[PDB]
Amino acid sequence: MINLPSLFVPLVGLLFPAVAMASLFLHVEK
Amino acid sequence: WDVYGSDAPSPYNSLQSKFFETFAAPFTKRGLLLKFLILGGGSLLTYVSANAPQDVLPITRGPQQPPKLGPRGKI
Amino acid sequence: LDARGSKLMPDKKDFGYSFPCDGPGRGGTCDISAWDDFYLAVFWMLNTI
Amino acid sequence: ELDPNTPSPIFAGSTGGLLRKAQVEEFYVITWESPKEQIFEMPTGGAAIMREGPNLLKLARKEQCLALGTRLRSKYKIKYQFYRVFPSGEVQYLHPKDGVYPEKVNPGRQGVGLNMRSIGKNVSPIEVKFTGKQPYDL
Amino acid sequence: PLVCNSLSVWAWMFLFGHLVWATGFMFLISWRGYWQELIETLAWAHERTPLANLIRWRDKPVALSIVQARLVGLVHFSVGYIFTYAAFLIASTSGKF
Amino acid sequence: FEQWAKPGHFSRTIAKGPDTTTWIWNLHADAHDFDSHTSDLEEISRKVFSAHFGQLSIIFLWLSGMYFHGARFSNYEAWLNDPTHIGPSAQVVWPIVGQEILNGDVGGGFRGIQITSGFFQIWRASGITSELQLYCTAIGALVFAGLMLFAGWFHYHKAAPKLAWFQDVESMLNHHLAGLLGLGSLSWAGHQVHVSLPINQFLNAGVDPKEIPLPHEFILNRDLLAQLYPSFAEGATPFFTLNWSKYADFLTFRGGLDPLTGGLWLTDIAHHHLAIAILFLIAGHMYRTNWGIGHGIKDILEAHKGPFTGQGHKGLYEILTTSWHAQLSINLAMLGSLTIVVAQHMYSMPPYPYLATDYATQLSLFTHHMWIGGFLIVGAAAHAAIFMVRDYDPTTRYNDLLDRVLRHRDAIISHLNWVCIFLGFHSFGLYIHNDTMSALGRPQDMFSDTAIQLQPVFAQWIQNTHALAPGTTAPGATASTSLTWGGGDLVAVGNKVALLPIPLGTADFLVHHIHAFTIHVTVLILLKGVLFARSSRLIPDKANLGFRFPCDGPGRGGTCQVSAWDHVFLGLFWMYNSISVVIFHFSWKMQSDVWGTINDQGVVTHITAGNFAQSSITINGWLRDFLWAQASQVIQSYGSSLSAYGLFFLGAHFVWAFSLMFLFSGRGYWQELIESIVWAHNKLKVAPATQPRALSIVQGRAVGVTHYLLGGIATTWAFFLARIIAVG
Amino acid sequence: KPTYQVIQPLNGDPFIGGLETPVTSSPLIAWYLSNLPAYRTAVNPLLRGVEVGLAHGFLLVGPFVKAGPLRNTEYAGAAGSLAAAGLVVILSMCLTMYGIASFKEGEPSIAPALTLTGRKKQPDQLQSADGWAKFTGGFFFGGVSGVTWACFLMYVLDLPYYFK
Amino acid sequence: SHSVKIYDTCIGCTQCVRACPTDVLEMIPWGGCKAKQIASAPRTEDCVGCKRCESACPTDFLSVRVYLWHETTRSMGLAY
Ligand SMILES: CC1=C(/C=C/C(C)=C/C=C/C(C)=C\C=C\C=C(C)\C=C\C=C(C)\C=C\C2=C(C)CCCC2(C)C)C(C)(C)CCC1
Ligand SMILES: CC1=C(/C=C/C(C)=C\C=C/C(C)=C/C=C/C=C(C)/C=C/C=C(C)\C=C\C2=C(C)CCCC2(C)C)C(C)(C)CCC1
Ligand SMILES: CC1=C(C/C=C(\C)CCC[C@H](C)CCC[C@@H](C)CCCC(C)C)C(=O)c2ccccc2C1=O
Ligand SMILES: CC1=C(C/C=C(\C)CCC[C@H](C)CCC[C@@H](C)CCCC(C)C)C(=O)c2ccccc2C1=O
Ligand code: SF4
Ligand code: SF4
Ligand code: SF4
Repeated sequence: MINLPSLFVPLVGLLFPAVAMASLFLHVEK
Repeated sequence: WDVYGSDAPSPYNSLQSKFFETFAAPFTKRGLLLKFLILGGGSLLTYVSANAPQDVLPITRGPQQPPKLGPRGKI
Repeated sequence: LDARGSKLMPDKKDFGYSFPCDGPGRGGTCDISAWDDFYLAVFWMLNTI
Repeated sequence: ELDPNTPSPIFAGSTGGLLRKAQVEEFYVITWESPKEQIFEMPTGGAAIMREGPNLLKLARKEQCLALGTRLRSKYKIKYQFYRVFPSGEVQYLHPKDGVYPEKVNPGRQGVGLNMRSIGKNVSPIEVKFTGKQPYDL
Repeated sequence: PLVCNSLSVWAWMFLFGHLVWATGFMFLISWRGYWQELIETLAWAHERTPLANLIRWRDKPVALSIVQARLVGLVHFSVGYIFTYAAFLIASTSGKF
Repeated sequence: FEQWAKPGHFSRTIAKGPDTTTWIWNLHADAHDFDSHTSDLEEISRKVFSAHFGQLSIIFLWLSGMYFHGARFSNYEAWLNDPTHIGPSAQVVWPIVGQEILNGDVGGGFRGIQITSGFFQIWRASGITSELQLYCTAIGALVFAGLMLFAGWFHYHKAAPKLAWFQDVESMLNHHLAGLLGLGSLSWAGHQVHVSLPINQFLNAGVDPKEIPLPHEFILNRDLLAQLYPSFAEGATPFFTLNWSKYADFLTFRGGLDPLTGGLWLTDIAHHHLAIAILFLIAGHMYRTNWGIGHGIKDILEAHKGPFTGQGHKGLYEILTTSWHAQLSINLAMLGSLTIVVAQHMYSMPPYPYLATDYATQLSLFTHHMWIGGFLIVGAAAHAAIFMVRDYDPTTRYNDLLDRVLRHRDAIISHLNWVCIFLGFHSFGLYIHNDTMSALGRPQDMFSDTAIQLQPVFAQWIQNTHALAPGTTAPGATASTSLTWGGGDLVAVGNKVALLPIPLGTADFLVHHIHAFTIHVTVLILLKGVLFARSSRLIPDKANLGFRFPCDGPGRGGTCQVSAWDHVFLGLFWMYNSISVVIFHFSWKMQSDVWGTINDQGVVTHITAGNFAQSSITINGWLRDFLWAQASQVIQSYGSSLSAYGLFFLGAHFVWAFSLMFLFSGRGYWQELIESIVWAHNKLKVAPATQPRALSIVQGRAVGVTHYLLGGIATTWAFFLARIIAVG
Repeated sequence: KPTYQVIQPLNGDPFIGGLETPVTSSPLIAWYLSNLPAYRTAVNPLLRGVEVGLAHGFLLVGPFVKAGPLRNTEYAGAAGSLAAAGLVVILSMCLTMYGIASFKEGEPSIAPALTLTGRKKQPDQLQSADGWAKFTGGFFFGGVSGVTWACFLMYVLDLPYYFK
Repeated sequence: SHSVKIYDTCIGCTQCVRACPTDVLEMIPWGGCKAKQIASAPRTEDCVGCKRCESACPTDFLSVRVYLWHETTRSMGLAY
C-alpha cells in the first residue's frame, strides 16, 4: 500500500553513500 | 621479599568464557557475513522509517483560517 | 604563452604544465605551473564576472 | 631494566625524534668516536652528553644524520659515521661504506650524469606518443 | 528571530556561500610545510595513547601537495562564490521585483 | 662622524655592485634588527636605549600636538562647563576643495571634526582649564622632547657608552619601582590632592567659567582647601604619629562612582596612589647594588628545585641579563595583556570624569586599547624564536628548565591541538547548529536562552557577591566595587545610562568560549612554531636559513611556511581574527544591552533592543542585526561629517583587498613578468641596471599581511564609529 | 620504594620517545590499562570487548535525548537507547570494514602453551582476521544490550554513580 | 624517484653544490671542465627534492626543481 517515496532519500543520503564511503574505502582497498 | 607487583595486576578475568560466547552470535564476521547485518542494518530503520503514518508528523491539516487553496473558491 | 618555457626556468617545456611551485631555488622562483597561471586567471575572471 | 644499551648520546625521555613505528620500513643508525662527554645539540632537543665510546645511537630520518655529522662542526669535532640497520640489518650508508665524503671524488664512481641535452635545447619535447619499449626512461 | 517564511534558505545558503567562501582561505593564505610538521606532532600523539593504541591505520597521514593547497582553495571559494549571489539574485526577488 | 649611505649597510651583501631593484626592501627590511647585525653588546646595548630614545622623543613629538591641537582650538572650554550635551573636538581643517564639512560645526560655537578618545575627559580629570594653559604645556613638552632627543648625541656619539654596568641589572629594577615610578605615583598625589581633588569637588556644582582657581594657590597657605575638606592645617601633620584618622576625611575607600556625573571618586585616588606608590618605593629595594642589602639577581631563582621540573627553574639566564632578544618576549606578553588588562579594566570601571554615559569612548578607546595589547602579545613571542635561531650562544641550559620543554615538545604542543578542536570546532560549531536551527530550526527546541536554557541562569558568578562584598566581607569600601557587577543596586546619570548590572547567561557561556577558543589556536602558532623553530622535527637543523627564511623543499613533498618568522606571518592574521573579534562582542553589549537614554516609568531604553540575547545566538544575527541593521550610519553618511567613514573603509575594503593579489599570488609569477614590459624600455633604451626584479616571497608574505592587516581594521573603525553618535 | 625510574625516559635506551611518567605505568593504579583489553598482552576477543560493547552502548543514553531533537517528549522516553542501537550498527560496521589491519582466518588461540606463547614479542601484531572479528561479535552483541539493557530497566533515576 | 633533469659544468664546489641533506652526491672524475668534474647523482634515492642543490650550483637555465610524482615515504619524508 501507500505513503512515500521517501524510500529513495534515506538511500541517496543515508545508506547509499554509507555504501560509497563503504566500498571505495577502499578505492584503496576497493 | 618480592616487591610484588603488579606488574601482574589482579585475577585473570572471571569464569566467563561462556554464553557470550558463542552464543549468539552475529559473529564469524567480515568479508562475507558483515553486510549480513549492516544490510538490514541500513535498510531497516530507513525503509520502515521512510514511512509509518497515518500518522505521527509535526502536525497540521485542512487548510483554513480565512479559507485557503482559494479563495473561496472552490472545493 | 611564454609559459611555453620562459627563461626563469627555460625548460618548463620538460617540466610540464602542472608542477606545484618550486622552493627557495635561488630566491627568485615560485608558483609557476602554467596551470597556476590558469590559477590567478580564474581569479581575475570571476572578478571580471 | 636496565641494560644492554651503552649510548652517548644521552639526555633521556622525550618524543621529539625516533618513535614506535619504524623499527620496520627503515630505521637508520650513526657511529663515531666522541671527544669528551662534550655536550652538544641533539634533535628532540636535549643536548647529548657525547662519551668515550660510542658512537652508536638510533634515529629514523637519516636526514637527521649528516646534519649531526656536521652538527659536529661547531665545537671543532670530526669523523661521523652511519649505517643500516632495520629488519633484518644491512645497508644504508655513505660514511663509511667508504666515507667518500660525498665531496671527493677518487676511485671509480659511476655514470648516470646527464641529458644528451646540455640543457639550453629545451622546448616542447614530443618524442613521446606512447613510448614502449620507447623511453621510460630516459 | 521569529521564523523562516519561504525565503529561509539563502538566509542559510547565503551565509553558506558566506562560509564555504571564506575557508577557501586557509588553503590559500596558509601554505604547505606548516601542515605536515604539525600533523606530525600529533600524527604521533594518537600513536602512544593506549586503549586507542591497537589502531595502526592503512596508509599514513600527510599534508597536501602545494597544488591542491591552491586547488581546493578553488572549489570551496568559487563554490562559495558561485554560491550566495547565486542565492541572493533569487532571494531578493520573491520579495521585491 | 661618520657616516652615511650610499650602498651597503648591514646585510653583508647589500652593495653587491648592485644589479637589481629589490634591495630597497632588503635594507628597509633589515636596517634596525641585529645578528644580521651583532650581539657584541658593546655595540648593541648602545643602540637599544638609543633607542627607545626618539620613540619617546616621538611620543613627546606626539603629546606635544594633542594639546596644541587641543588648546589652539578648543571644544574644551566651549563645552567643559557643560559635559552632557555638546561634546569633544580637537581638529578643524583648511578650506581646500571641500575639506570643510570634515570640520563639522557641532560643538558649542565650533566648526570642526568631532573627537573620539577621552582627553577632554583626560584633562577634565586633573583640572588645568584655560587654552593658553596646556598650551602653556604644549611648550612644556616639545623642547622637552629636544633634550631627551639630545641624548642620542649625549652618549654614543661623543660617548661610545658602557655594557659593563648595563649588564648587571639591579639598580634599575629597584629604581623603576622607587626611582621613576616613585617620582610619580605619590608625586601625582601632591598633584591629585592639591591640584586635582577640589577644582573638581567645587567643579561638582557651581564654578561655571572664567574665575578658575589657577593652581597657583593652595601651596604655602591653606585656608581654602581647608575651608573645604578639613584636616586641621596648622604646621604639624598628625599621622606623623597616627592622627592619620583625621587627615583622612576625604579618602575612605569610596569605590562606586560620582553619581553627580559618573567617572568615580577622586576622593577615592590618593589612598590608591600613595600605597600602590611606595611598594614600588620600598619593594624597589630588594636586590644587591652596593650597600649589602638585597637579593639574588638570579641567585634567588636557582634557590629552588623540585624533583621533576628539575633543578627547578634554575640559574635563570645570563643573556636575560645581557640583551633584549633573549629577554624580549616577556616584556611584551606582559606589557601584552598590559594592554587588554587596562582595557577590560577602563570601560570596565571608569577613571576620569565623563565616560560611563558617554559612548564613542566607553567604546572607541576600549578597542585600540585592545589592538595594542593583542597586536603586542600576538607578536611578542616571535622573540622566543630569533634568539634560539639567534641571540642564544653556545650553552647555559641542559637540565635548565628551558630544555625540559624542548625535549617535551610534540607532547606538549600536541595536547593543545585537540582542545583547539573541541574548544571551538564544536563550541563555535554551535552558533551553526542554531542557524541550521532557526532557518531550518524552529524555535521548537535549540541553543538560546528560553531555549537550551538554562533557567535562572547563567549566574552570577561572582561578581554578585561582588555585591555583599562591600556591605560586609571586605568590610566596606562604598557601593559594590563596580556597578557592572552585583545585583540590582542601580545607577547612571546624564539622562542616558552609565553602567548597570550587565547580566550574562546564554549568549554568554556562548561567544566567550570563542575568545575562550581562539586564544588557544591563536597561541600554539606560536607554541608549535615557537618550540620547533630551530630544530623542527621535519627539516631538523633550521639555523641554516636565518630568522625569516622563506620555506624550503618542494621536496619532502611540500615544505613551506616553516619559519616562525612565517609562523608569525599568520601568528597575526588570526589575532586580527581574534582582537578584531572580541572588540565586536563588546560593542553590542555596551549598547543594545547596557547603554541607555532615559524616559520614565521604570524604563531605561537602549541604543538598540534587548535584541542580542536571542538574536546573537545563531551565527548570522550579526549581519541581520550587526550589519545592515547598522552601517546605515556609514552606508548613507555622505555629504556630512560621517563623511570620512563613508570615505575610509571604501579605500579600506580595497586595501583589505589589494592584499590577496600579493598574498594568494605567485612570486616567480611576477618576476617571469617584469621582462616583457622590460622590452619596451630597453629596446627603446631607457631601462634600469638596478634590474627591476619582482618582490621577494617573504616580502609579499610581508604585505598581504600588513595590507589584509591594515584593511579590515580602519574599515571597522571607518565603521564602528559613525554608528556611535546619532544612534550613538 | 627507593625513589623510582624518574628522569631517564621510557624504559630502555634514553632515546625511544614514547615516554615514561605517571599516566604511563604507576602505583596509583595504572592497573586500569590492564583489565579492560588495555595492556597485558591479555587473551581472546569476545570476553575482552563484549565488555566494550556491553559498556559502550548505554554510554550514549545521554546525547540521545535532551541533546538533539526532542529533549523530553512523545514516542518518547524510549530515551536511553533509541535508534541508539540504530545509530550504532555502523559503529558496528566501521570496525568491520577495518579488517585490513588484522588478517589470518582462524583462532587457536588461547592458553598459553609453555614455552611461552603470546611469544616474547607482542607489542604489535598478534591479532588477525578471523582473529579480531569476534571482538566485533562482542561490541555489537554487547552494543545492543549495551543499549537495550538501559531501556527495559529503570527511568526515574537512582543512586548508581555515588561515587561509584 | 627524483626529477626531472638538472645539468653540467660546476664542481668543484668550495662555492657550489655542497649541501644535499639526503646525500645524493659523489663526484666522478671525468674530463671536460677546468680540472675534471661532471655530476647530478651517483644516487637520487635518498633525496628528496632537498632542492638546495643549485643554491650552491650555478650554470645557466633551470638547474634543480623536484618532480616526485610517485613521491615516496623515502623522500616525502614522512617517517612516523
Ligand atoms: C592614480 C593616481 C593617484 C591615485 C590614488 C588613489 C585613487 C588612491 C586610492 C586608493 C584606495 C582605493 C584605497 C586606499 C586607502 C587608504 C588607506 C586605507 C590608508 C590608511 C591608513 C592608515 C594610516 C590608518 C591607520 C589606522 C590606525 C591608527 C589603526 C585603526 C585604523 C586606522 C586605519 C585609522 C595618486 C593620487 C596617488 C597620484 C596621481 C595619480
Ligand atoms: C574513552 C576513550 C576515549 C574518549 C574519547 C572521547 C572523550 C570523546 C569522543 C567523542 C565523540 C566521537 C563524540 C561524537 C559523537 C557522535 C554523536 C553525538 C552523534 C552524532 C553524529 C554524527 C557524526 C552523525 C550524523 C549521522 C548519523 C548519526 C546517522 C547517519 C548519517 C548522519 C549524517 C545523519 C579516547 C579518545 C581516550 C580513546 C578511546 C576510549
Ligand atoms: C587545512 C590544510 C591542510 C591539511 C589538510 C587536512 C588536514 C585534510 C584532512 C582531510 C579533511 C579532514 C577532509 C574533509 C573534507 C574531505 C573529506 C572532502 C573530500 C572528499 C571526497 C573527494 C570523497 C594542508 O595540508 C594544506 C597544505 C597546503 C596549503 C594549505 C593547507 C591547508 O589549509
Ligand atoms: C604584484 C606583485 C609583485 C610585484 C610588485 C612590486 C614589484 C611592487 C612595486 C613597487 C613600487 C610601487 C614601485 C612602483 C613605482 C613607485 C616606486 C612610484 C611610481 C608611481 C607614482 C606614485 C609616481 C610581487 O613581487 C609579488 C611577489 C609575491 C607574491 C605576489 C606578488 C605580487 O602580487
Ligand atoms: S617556492 Fe613557494 S610554493 Fe614552492 S616550495 Fe617554496 S614556498 Fe613552497
Ligand atoms: S651542481 Fe654544483 S657542484 Fe655540480 S656541476 Fe653544477 S655547480 Fe658544480
Ligand atoms: S633534491 Fe636536491 S637537495 Fe635533495 S638530494 Fe637531490 S640534489 Fe640534493
